[PDB]
Amino acid sequence: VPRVAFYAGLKNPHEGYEVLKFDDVVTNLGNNYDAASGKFTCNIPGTYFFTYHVLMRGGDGDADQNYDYASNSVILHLDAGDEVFIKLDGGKAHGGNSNKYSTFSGFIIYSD
Amino acid sequence: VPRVAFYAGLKNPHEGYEVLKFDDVVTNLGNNYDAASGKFTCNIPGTYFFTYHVLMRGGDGTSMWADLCKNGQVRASAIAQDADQNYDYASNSVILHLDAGDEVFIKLDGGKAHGGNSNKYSTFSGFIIYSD
Amino acid sequence: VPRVAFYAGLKNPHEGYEVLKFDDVVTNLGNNYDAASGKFTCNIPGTYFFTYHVLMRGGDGTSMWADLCKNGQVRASAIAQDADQNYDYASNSVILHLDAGDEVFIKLDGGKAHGGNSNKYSTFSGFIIYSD
Amino acid sequence: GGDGTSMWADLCKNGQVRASAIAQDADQN
Amino acid sequence: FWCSTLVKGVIYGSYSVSEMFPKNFTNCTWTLENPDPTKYSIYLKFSKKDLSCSNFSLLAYQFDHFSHEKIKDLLRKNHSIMQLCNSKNAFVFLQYDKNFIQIRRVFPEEDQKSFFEFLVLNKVSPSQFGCHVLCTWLESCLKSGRTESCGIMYTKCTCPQHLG
Ligand SMILES: [Ca+2]
Ligand SMILES: [Ca+2]
Ligand SMILES: [Ca+2]
Repeated sequence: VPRVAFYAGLKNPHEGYEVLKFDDVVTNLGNNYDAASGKFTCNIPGTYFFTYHVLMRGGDGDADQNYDYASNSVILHLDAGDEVFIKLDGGKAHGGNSNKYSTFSGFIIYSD
Repeated sequence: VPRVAFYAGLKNPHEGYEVLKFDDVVTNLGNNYDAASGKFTCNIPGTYFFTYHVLMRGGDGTSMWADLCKNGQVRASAIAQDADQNYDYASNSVILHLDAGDEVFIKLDGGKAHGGNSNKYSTFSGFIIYSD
Repeated sequence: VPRVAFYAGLKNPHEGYEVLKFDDVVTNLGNNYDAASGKFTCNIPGTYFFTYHVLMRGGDGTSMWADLCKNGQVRASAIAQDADQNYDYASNSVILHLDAGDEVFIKLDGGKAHGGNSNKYSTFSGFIIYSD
Repeated sequence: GGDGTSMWADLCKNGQVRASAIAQDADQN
Repeated sequence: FWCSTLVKGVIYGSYSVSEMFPKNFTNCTWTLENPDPTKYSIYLKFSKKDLSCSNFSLLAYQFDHFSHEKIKDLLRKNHSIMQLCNSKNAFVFLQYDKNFIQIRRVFPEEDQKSFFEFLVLNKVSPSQFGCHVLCTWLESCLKSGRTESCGIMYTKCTCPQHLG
């Protein structure tokens, strides 16, 4: 069996077009995800269920923080050496130091 | 070998800091969810995946906080916010390494929950992926 | 043993009381979901997990109702509301026990869905967990 | 109130986009 | 049966009337598709310096569902169709934010005299390059000279010159 799964939240807020590096890893069973890198390298090719939720945090003005969820979930056929990561196209992603609001979690379904 | 999966939609609205009681259970293999305590007594240790979506009470309340908690530790949270008082899903999906006997349950941290009786709007569903 | 999994992103803008027809099929094992049919026909009885996200069209309308339904009885629902014509998802995720010959699809209860051509903003993805 | 805060998140395999999420919201101060 | 040409992956494009109709197929149609109908808007300029209609009638229709000719087959779709020569002005400026724009050249030197150009800009953080393309257009327009009305919204990118 593959024995691959991970789930991680985000602590430091991100900006620009830089890729989101979810660092606060709750579980990284299989150690295929680097918390600092915030990226995931497929070492066992197969079908992987991935999902991500991010909390947007911006506003103007009375000034308040606009909070809404950008979320999605996909099924990807990864091969050996493939790279998976959540690049923030543009905008602002709120970050909880330990509040765990922005999540990125994935796990394998089938082994090729 | 173990086969456990569950999916319960919300039936009645819950306000205040409390453990939301999901009653409209649609699929309950393994019978590890008791609607009475709104809890998931995990008898089989391993890795579980839980997703949950909670709707905000339209017209009453503006920002409601929801947190999925294992034992007393808050492992995930969400925040539904809308000044105009319209509806907005507070949703999340997590993978956890549950031990033997632990309990995972939703705790609304302020705000007012909204739950169609059978429109099954707000849902809470989980299943085991690996067995230890 | 049984390998069944599917994932398709929506391609054209659907509005009104019509079934959504996801066409941009990205991964399709076993070939049980027909993008043209926009529906998932179960041929391997068991339990399935179906998660769907549908994007409200911006600048038009305020309310968007996306309700997953297996056969003719609605089994899930989702609402997206934004007063100032923003973009807000109407997502949900449900574990369902589908015996042989069952049909499941996302029905649109009013509103206008986005018309992403390849960006795959709206997605529909499911996979089997256990075999009956 | 008016204003406007939007955000686009992308999840891409090797650079080719696999998932896109949009978060558009104004809190009407 | 008809001949069409779709341009995608193009932050900026330029083409004479002839640059889009070489097969000489009466009823040939050129197509443009928005990179992302949410974070990119479409702004087009055509120099009616040459009566494209005079040689051959020319209209423009927008559409959200991919159609090379069918979307125009039932042109009664009348999606904002805009004759591109009935311009009581030297320059015709149009803006569009739907998913697909289409230009229909239908038979009821100059080929390299007239000219068509299109630009897409991030309605949040536009590019200085696209910003100055917008710049040239706005300037030449307020003249074309009645400096009275060139409403090409450029929120988030006012021109470094003559603007602000
Ligand atoms: Ca939302
Ligand atoms: Ca909203
Ligand atoms: Ca994108």
